[PDB]
Amino acid sequence: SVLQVLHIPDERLRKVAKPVEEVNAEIQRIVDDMFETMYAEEGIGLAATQVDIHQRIIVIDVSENRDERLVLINPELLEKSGETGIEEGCLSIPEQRALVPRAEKVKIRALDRDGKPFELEADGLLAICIQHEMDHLVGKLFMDYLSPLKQQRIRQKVEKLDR
Ligand SMILES: [Co+2]
Ligand SMILES: [S]
Repeated sequence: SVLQVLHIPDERLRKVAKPVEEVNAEIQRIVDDMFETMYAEEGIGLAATQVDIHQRIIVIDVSENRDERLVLINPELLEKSGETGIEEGCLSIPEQRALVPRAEKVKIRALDRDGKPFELEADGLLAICIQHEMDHLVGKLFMDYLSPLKQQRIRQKVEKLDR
């Protein structure tokens, strides 16, 4: 089913997720609900933290046709290099976008939806989305890289939006 996505200012967005202990049927349900939610919001990534589930689970699909499901359970950053940035959005910060510094390339290791370990080297948009989603799992939001004043204007506009 489609889950509720938390919006700033909600302190549960700052919670640090626990590792997943075993990828069982219940973990797979969460994964599937996460995709359903992400797609319904027209998103390209979602972290469990954003739907009040405090486990290290991320779903991503950067494809136009919404048929390239990437699941990152207990993701681990092995290496990163370069610098880049684009104007990022976030499902928990509606209608607000800002350029944020990110690594250009990342190499990560994670478990997939079957619990199988894999490694992934990503650049471009996918690398940026990976970093954005991993930030969520440690209670970090893209606005945290901006000036205290930008953060204020963003805080003020989301709060007025969710009227
Ligand atoms: Co986000
Ligand atoms: S997000």
